[PDB]
Amino acid sequence: KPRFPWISSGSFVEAIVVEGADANASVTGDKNTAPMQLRLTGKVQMPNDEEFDLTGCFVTLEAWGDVSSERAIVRSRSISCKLGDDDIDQKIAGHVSFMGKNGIKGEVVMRNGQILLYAGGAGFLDGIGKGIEKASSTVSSAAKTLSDYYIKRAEQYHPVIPIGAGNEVTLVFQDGFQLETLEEARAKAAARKKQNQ
Amino acid sequence: KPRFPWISSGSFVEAIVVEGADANASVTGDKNTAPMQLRLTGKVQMPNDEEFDLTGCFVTLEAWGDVSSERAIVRSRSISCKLGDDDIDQKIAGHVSFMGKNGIKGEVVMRNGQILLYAGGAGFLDGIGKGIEKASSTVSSAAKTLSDYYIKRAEQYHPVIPIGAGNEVTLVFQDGFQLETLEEARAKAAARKKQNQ
Amino acid sequence: KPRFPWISSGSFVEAIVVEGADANASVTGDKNTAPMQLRLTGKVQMPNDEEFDLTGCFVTLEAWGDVSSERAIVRSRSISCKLGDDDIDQKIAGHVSFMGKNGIKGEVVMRNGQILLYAGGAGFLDGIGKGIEKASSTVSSAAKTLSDYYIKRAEQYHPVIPIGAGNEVTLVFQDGFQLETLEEARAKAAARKKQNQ
Amino acid sequence: CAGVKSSFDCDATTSDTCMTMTKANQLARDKAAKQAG
Amino acid sequence: CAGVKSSFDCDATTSDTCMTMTKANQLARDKAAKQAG
Amino acid sequence: CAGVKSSFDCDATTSDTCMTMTKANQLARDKAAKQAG
Amino acid sequence: CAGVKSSFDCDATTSDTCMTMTKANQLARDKAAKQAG
Amino acid sequence: CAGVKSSFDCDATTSDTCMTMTKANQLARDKAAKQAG
Repeated sequence: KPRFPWISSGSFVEAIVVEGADANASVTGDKNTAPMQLRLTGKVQMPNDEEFDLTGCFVTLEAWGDVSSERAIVRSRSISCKLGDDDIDQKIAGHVSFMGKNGIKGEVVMRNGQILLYAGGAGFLDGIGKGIEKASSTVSSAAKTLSDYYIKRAEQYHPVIPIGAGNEVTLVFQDGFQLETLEEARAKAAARKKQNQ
Repeated sequence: KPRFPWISSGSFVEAIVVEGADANASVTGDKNTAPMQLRLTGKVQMPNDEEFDLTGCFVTLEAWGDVSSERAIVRSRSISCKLGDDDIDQKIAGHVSFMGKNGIKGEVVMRNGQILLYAGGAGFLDGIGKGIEKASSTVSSAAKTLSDYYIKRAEQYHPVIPIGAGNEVTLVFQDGFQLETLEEARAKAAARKKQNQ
Repeated sequence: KPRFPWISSGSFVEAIVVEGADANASVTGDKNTAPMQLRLTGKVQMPNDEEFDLTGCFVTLEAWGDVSSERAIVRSRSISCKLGDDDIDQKIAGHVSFMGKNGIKGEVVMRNGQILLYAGGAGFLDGIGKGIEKASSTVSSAAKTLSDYYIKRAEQYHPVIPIGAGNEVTLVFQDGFQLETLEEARAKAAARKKQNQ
Repeated sequence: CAGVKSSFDCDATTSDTCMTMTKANQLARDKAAKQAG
Repeated sequence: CAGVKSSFDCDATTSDTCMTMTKANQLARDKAAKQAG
Repeated sequence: CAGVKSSFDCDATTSDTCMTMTKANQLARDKAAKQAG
Repeated sequence: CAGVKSSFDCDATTSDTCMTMTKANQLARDKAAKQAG
Repeated sequence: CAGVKSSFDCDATTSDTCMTMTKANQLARDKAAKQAG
């Protein structure tokens, strides 16, 4: 048998967030992702009460945000380990759960307050201005220009969900895979390239 | 006969939700799914009072939401088991029932309240503003701009159905299939690739 | 074994910002980047509590800005070292973290205040002018022209996030790679070009 | 209103006790044991 | 308002204590040790 | 306002002391020495 | 109104007692036994 | 105004003393000499 077993799909391991990020919870955030790698702190827990020790390994991820569920959806990029003189660096498909639910829970922050306040006041000035220009015997232009400018500047901001670097989460290996050292990977490659016809 | 019997269609097994999610009960939610894997806690119950023990196995799923029925529609992705030195990782077609009905029952949550309240107040200010600009001898612009901005920001949110990680459900194998260990799968593959003409 | 080990993905090293910049936190800033190279001040910390000493090495980067998260997103360009008579100059994929979160935290600065104030006053003059032109028996043109000019001049400015040259950050090697001296690189090249068929 | 029946008859829903994934796994492990007693 | 439930039931969130990456690595190292005691 | 949380929780930022590039290089050199003491 | 008959004549409907799938299976098992007595 | 911070923190700028190109070359020559003393 090889050094490492077959990690079954749905196996989960407790971990600690080492690098956080602001998730960019915008409609276009799924393509604009940020790295939020973490570190494995417990034994991989697998089906039928069987567990493997992959502790101290680093797992690199990328995350975006969601404002409806108010959570950071995180996609696992890779896992790396340095065990003995054995180097592991493998791309894995998985995700992150926080308190038993998909994604990590955080608040939604918007830094648009000042510009939004300015736009509001600019057109409040506009409405008073119109109700002063309304005066017939039997400020509006500047307010409108400033309102347009400030609304344009405020729509640049998008909400973000900040995730710290001290939270405990769970990494889930959604698809089953085989752990492999870089040496094992090269052995598989060179043999494949040999084409023993 | 092989190690495992033929699991007949419609066979169901009691299970416990291990990982939950917010289901994204939007009109586009059927394509934006979330992982909500669970764990088998009882004997597969099959037709004619026959039962098989597949306990501790992990079942990975993906779920979306429905606001009319107010339920999380869950699609089974895979099942994995670690029995003896035998590894099982198989894609299965099935679904999840809660209290005898298709899908899991939960509430519908919307985090749009504050932005919707702001839009409302912005145009209430607009209507008073129009009924002040109405004054002839025998705030409206700012309110309109803020209303447009806040309505645009509020339409970003979509409702979600949160499912916890401590509920008992039932997994239904809608299509009959054969359980297979990874070893059995490789034996079937290599033999097929051999092409014994 | 070669001189240098395999730096696993997700490995991070403490560093000091040597050259800062203003990040150009505009919607088009991702293509208009600025150099913000730094210097490594600690041991590369790698998976499973293993560490390598690459101190005094220079890391050249390029950075843009983000106003939603209010941070400078920095992309690693290259790493260079002068160890013994050995020269290292390698392109690396990585990023920078500040206090455990992706990117470097700074304020957002806008030098548009004076021109924005001028536009405002120009059209305030316009509104009074309209409410003076409103006078029937039973300045507006100049203000409008100046408002147009000053709004056009003010939209030229975009916000920036200034990063100083005395802050401590962390460099993360997102993708695993092999350190190589220029001599080793040439040895690999000449051998490849030889094409030992 | 809606003009049809407004509510269901089950009057039953799931819960959310912030249970961790490991806690849920342990709870499921203990459930099955009692059932297979 | 929104017309549906406004809040979640978990009432739980993460934190942000300005923890450095090295501090987080050390904290994770110490956690695992106690767990594998 | 914005209708969501207005501020972060870290309350931490970098600085700008007009430090020259050579001064920054020297500061980094001295930092590493103390750390590797 | 609608202008045709408004109601059916059966006046019969199903029920929903939050019965679990296992409970329903057991109920069906017991029904058939009595019928085949 | 602008609605964000209006000023930088360095508060430092270059100068313009109408220095001729030859004067600048001589100044640079003299600087380096003192530094390499």
